[PDB]
Amino acid sequence: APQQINDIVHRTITPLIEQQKIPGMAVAVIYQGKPYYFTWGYADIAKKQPVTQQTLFELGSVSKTFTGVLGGDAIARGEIKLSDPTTKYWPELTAKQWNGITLLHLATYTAGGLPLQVPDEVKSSSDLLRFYQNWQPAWAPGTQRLYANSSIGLFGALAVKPSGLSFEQAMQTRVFQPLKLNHTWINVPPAEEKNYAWGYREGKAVHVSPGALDAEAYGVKSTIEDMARWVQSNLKPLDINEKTLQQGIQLAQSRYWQTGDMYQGLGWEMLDWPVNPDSIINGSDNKIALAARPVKAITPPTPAVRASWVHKTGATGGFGSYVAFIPEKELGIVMLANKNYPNPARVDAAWQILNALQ
Amino acid sequence: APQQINDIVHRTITPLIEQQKIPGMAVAVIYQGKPYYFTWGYADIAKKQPVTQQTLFELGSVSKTFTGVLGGDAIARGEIKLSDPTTKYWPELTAKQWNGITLLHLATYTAGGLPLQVPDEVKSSSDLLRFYQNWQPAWAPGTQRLYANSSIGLFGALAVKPSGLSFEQAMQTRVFQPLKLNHTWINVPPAEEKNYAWGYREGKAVHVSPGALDAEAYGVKSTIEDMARWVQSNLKPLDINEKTLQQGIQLAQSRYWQTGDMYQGLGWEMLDWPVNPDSIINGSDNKIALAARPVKAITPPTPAVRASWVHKTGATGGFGSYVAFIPEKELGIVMLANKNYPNPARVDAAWQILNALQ
Ligand SMILES: *[B]([O])([O])C1=[C]C2=C([C]=[C][C]=[C]2)S1
Ligand SMILES: *[B]([O])([O])C1=[C]C2=C([C]=[C][C]=[C]2)S1
Repeated sequence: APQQINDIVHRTITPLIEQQKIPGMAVAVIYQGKPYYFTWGYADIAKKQPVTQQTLFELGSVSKTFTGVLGGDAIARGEIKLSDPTTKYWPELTAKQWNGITLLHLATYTAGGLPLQVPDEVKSSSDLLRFYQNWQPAWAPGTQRLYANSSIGLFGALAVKPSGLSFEQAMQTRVFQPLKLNHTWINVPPAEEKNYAWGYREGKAVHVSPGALDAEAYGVKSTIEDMARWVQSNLKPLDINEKTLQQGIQLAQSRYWQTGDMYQGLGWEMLDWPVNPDSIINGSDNKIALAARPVKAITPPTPAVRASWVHKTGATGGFGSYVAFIPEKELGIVMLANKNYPNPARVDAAWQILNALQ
Repeated sequence: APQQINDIVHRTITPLIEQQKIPGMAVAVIYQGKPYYFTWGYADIAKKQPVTQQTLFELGSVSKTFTGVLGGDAIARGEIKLSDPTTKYWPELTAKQWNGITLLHLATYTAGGLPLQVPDEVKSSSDLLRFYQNWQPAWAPGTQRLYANSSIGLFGALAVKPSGLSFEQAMQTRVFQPLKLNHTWINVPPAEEKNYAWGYREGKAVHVSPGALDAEAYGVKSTIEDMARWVQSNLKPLDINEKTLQQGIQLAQSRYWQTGDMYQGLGWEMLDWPVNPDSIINGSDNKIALAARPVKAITPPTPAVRASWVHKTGATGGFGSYVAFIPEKELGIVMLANKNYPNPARVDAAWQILNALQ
């Protein structure tokens, strides 16, 4: 790749891998619409297996971007409406507090305080219904944003209801295949187990644990090659053949709510570019990222803005991921590590690199 | 054209012209994407000039659809947001009532009672400011719909402001040229006057008179061939090369408000397909079409629904037009006459014709 790209990346990431003590890392820089890959360390320290272009990484919450786009596609297909009441897709969700909660609230974390996590005890479908039936809101819908798996996860599950397909099958056929993401999985199959990296937390090797709505909120595993494609597709959706997916990617980057200098899309979060580095860096700290924040409705939603810094952090017990891109500059980056390290460290590194290239 | 199309068309239009005493008429049916033309009578009864595929007709309010799409292209360009307050584009608009009135309210007739017509006495730019400064809302914005030229017209004037172009130039440059609408004009040039049909009001030959915001609200003149191209462009916008125009068209067919079983877009009006003929035919009568009706906001707006009956009526002193199409079926029709006759009569004819073709 151009000396330029090589230079910043080495100077930025290599030291970061050292300071954070990251076992393995794959980085893809999309420059002028083209990807360049960088690789470091092991995918498995025990077997001294290295990180390659085919190593599978748990994306954590970056999965939410897939869920948001699957949702956008279902809307363009005419199968769902964001203005539709929740109970319209789950008739048993009868409790009165669910009355004015629509799919939009579920998708953007503005339903009124649904919890970040679905309790570990909730397992059966029964457990899930009872949990939602008993939930008491902390705020009226549409007033506060509270980042949560239990909100977007339910959105994913109801969004695929009309299609009659399971969440995984709707995702593979409607999103993975058309984009040719031939190595992205919710449930990695036998054949891919050997490329599936171990996550590392406290020197021990881990893989994400099953849980309710895990697939809908954080269950995707992928490679830097597919992820790079994922970023190219999101950078230039008009280049996408399938009509509903092209429109879905756009709906996913529309601005529905604003809080501070951030805008909430479906899965994706956006900021006007140029961006204030302190802002995105500090804002990514979990003290802030996980707190409730009042939101201002954007009426009507602003369609996908080219001059945006679009991004999403993800993490699981032993994995730390990050994606960011600026459509207007055909610039984007993907960072996958088999170690969960500080969000501010990822965002800073990404900002150094991208700011350097335009 | 196929005898099927030819037969339905003549069976339906012939008695209509007879019944209504329409001097001349042009009709185009878009079947499976291809257009088919039909013409009858005179463009100029005095000089016995026949109506042809080159005859120019005044579109009347059908012009609001062009204005809506021009607005949408400007949103797609990032030059304006429908969520912005009117005063962000007209600072001199100091009156307090203008506080929470957005571009969306203006584009959809929900500002709070803006009048149907701008008074004839309003001629100067200053005259327009005064008129708007002294206007007193009847209702809160976003609560009632009142069809108005003073509302959508102001929207068109403000939407082109950032661009630095005049309304006619932005329209030619951003909508007409790209779609190859080469015989569509706001001001018909001397070279084209010979094709400009006369309108007929109680036996007298008339052309539309100038008025404040006429260009923006009812100023376009076109031919049956360009209108067919206009219909095809709106039926399949994803076939448009221009990125922002293709987006603009989709934004104009999105659903922002609902009233009865009608949905309001930017210029365009829609109903779910299949549709009750009487649901349209009746709702069309100028008495029912311009009255005060409360609206329900669609939050967030539903993207262009393929299964809809999309249409718009238009009339000037001597002209009556109608446009209707069903994307899902790639079917549409355009009817241009140099006589302003009953709206229900147009809708009835259009329905007979399209219903007969699937
Ligand atoms: B994402 O990586 O921000 C996630 C946050 C949590 C997940 C699962 C369980 C609890 C928090 S995925
Ligand atoms: B459209 O054809 O419905 C129109 C309605 C009016 C126009 C001009 C002046 C007053 C009403 S165009």
